Amino acid sequence: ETATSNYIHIRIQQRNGRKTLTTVQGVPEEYDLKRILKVLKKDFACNGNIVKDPEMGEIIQLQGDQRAKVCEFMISQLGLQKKNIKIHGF
Amino acid sequence: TSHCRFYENKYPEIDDIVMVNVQQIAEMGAYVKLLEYDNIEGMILLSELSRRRIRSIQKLIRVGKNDVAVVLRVDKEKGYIDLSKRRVSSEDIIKCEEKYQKSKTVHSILRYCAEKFQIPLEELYKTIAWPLSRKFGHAYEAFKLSIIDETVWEGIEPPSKDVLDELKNYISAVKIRADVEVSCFSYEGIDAIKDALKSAEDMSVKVKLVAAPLYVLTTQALDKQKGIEQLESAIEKITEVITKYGGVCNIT
Amino acid sequence: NTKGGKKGRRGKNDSDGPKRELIYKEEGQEYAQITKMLGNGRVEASCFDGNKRMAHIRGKLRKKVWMGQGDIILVSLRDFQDDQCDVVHKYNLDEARTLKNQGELPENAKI
Amino acid sequence: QATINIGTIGHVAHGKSTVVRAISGVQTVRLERNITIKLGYANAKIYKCQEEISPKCQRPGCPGRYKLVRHVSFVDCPGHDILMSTMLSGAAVMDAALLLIAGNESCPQPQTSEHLAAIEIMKLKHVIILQNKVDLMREESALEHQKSILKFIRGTIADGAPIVPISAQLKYNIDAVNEFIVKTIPVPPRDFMISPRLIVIRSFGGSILNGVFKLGDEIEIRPGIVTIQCKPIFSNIVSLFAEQNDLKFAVPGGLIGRADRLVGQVVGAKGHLPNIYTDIEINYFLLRRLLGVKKQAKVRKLEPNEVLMVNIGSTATGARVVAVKADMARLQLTSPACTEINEKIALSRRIEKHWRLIGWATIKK
RNA sequence: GCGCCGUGGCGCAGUGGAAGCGCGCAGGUCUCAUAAACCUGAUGUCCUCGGAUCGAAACCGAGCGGCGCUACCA
Ligand SMILES: [Mg+2]
Repeated sequence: ETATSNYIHIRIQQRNGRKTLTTVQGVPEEYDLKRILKVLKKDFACNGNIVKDPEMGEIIQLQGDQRAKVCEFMISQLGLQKKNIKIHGF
Repeated sequence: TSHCRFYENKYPEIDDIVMVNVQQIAEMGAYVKLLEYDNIEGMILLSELSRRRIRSIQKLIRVGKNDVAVVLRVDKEKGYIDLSKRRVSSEDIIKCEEKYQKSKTVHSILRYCAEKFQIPLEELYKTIAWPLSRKFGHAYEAFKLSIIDETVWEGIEPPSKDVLDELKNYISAVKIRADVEVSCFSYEGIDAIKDALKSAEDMSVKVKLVAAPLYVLTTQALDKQKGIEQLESAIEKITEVITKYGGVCNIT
Repeated sequence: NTKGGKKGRRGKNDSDGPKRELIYKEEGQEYAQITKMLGNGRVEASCFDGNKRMAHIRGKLRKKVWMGQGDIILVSLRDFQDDQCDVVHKYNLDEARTLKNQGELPENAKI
Repeated sequence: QATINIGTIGHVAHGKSTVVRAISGVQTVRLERNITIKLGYANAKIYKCQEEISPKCQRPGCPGRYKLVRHVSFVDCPGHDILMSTMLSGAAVMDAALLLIAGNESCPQPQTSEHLAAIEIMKLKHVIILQNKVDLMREESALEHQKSILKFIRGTIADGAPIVPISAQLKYNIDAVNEFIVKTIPVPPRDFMISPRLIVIRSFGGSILNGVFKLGDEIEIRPGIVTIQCKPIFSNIVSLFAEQNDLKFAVPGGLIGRADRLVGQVVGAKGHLPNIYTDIEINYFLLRRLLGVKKQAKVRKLEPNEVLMVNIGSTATGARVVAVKADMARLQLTSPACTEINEKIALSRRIEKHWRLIGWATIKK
């Protein structure tokens, strides 16, 4: 048995200019990370960067203010659920 | 006033690994207090503070915080310390940290006694920490040895036995985990297990019930390594004593 | 200061005040929350009525008043067309709150 | 040791477990955020004021230590539309029951019915209906419900199945319930001489039905553990316990004693003659409706190569239909069934994701 | 009940004197402006309560919550 709802944290990270960054915390480690990053890069105008945390956690970077759009994209391309998302900041 | 150096001799040696608590930044670097050797002031000249150019000074070094360091220039006459942070090799760092920790622990030991009775601190230092160091190298090692088997305290006498007793108490029952997984599914299996436990627990510790097949006992340790010898005995009992019952038991 | 100080902002002068009178509804003109701020002067803005619409910036505010996401806005709907509509007046946050309190706009969206 | 096995069937949250708590005191532990999930268990002593629950008459009238009539046991089922498969299972141990309807909710509620007809189907004919939550209703409401009840209890087999309204929350009127259950749920004779046979529904546990076990007998469990085959497990009765008190022997009525593995297994005399079938001959009948859910859609006749839950004894097994005649179908099973006698069974189908009781019959060898 | 996390906010780690890292919010500084880049934070002593010992969040207990073991213990 596996938990259906895990806390995925889409945070506000301050990027160059008045612009921001979609940073994802608490990523499910089941699918290939690099592949997902590549997919994300392809779909938007973003660059994918992964910051590694020991034992559990990987910070996934996507340059820009999308949030909802990103979530929609994730929903469209299988690998991540609908309920797992949380917007953090404002 | 409380003072006196961490090690045996008054003055630091060349290429000695230290840990430095940052006081204030000036021009050369910082007038730091060396926490591996007394509290004598020295400096890290702006060239050997970091391996690479890091621009920021108050994030990689930080005022109030400790830094892994090495002593470069020493002048055995009055008191100067030319110091480095860069010359400390990869790894090595861990060792230095450990040493620092040991030193801190040693320091912690030597103040309670003073508090209890005043009397000159230098004398106290002489009669507790130095002879052992001279014999071996570091006081923490000596302490460890004592803990393992009490013989280093017999060498040089403490001011009173009370202090020694207190130290012993501080050092001291230590809980060691012992898990038993009995392969039983029968109705009268639990009872059998209990019976087995009662023949092994007696004559010397704290048995906790988690499940019918799983039983978790905590064994007491008086001198830290005394708990391993009891565990071994218990294990032996499982293989030798529990044979008349015919209950299959497994150890994790 | 307006946005970013600049050498090239002192040749403008803005006059409206924070303590300005709030504008009410008209005929062929109603209130919208902004769905998503689009490009090239276009903007996707869901009306408080119950129609999706496509909103468009018409002059005036094109450089003077900058806008963001999820804002209460006066939209004069096209009388001849319907799908394309135009933004007339941006409402302040305080202003929006006051409107909400009044109950002039339907209570469905948050500031 | 307890004489008899009384079941407490009924819809969900009508308070079945709560009524068990006003009668015995015992809770089923709970499940603590949900509700009863395993069959709950509890016992009690019934004495009577000639001149009760504890050897004490000085509660009403006066002192003369009430005379002990018997010690009974209950089986708290759950109530949830889906725990159907266990409650079925549980009935196999019952010697009678008590239908807890809720006084403040629409009388024939899905599970209430599902249960009721299960009862009239398996054979549990010694029934007492009970109107529970009357402590939260209008003195009119509880009588009109008594009407709908007195009217349901008509065409059906339920002549004078009395209906004793209670308050399981404030333990009110329970003593007239004890008088009902002291009249109508009589304690069946059981020839001991018979083959020692018993059903299992927990293990960390089960009920005897025919025969009697004694401390230190040699015993086996069927079908037992599997390999794919299924072999019997032998052991010696290390001990016998009812409630918290130990006994040297054990006889029908009551429950006796890892996770609950040998669930749906049975225990008999070592060196005894019982079939461990893989394929079985059921004779059978259907309901005309699917009484249970919260919709009454009419029962489709059995098509072969269909998967159906065969509830036999305490066990709950799944199986596929190889033969479809008038009232004799032949079934192929995943997990073997030890058929101790001739027997009763209960047959279900996955109607809309959740399984549903649809018909019954008799095992045949 | 056991084990770790017990915060100065989240998320990561370390045990006997030294306010531990990454992010976030709150605020500053630098630049005409924002971001990066920088510092300072907030319940003052790192679960609740007190003690042995000057002390400490760390040593010890009674008392709570999340999961790593249990399976409902008549
Ligand atoms: Mg001007």
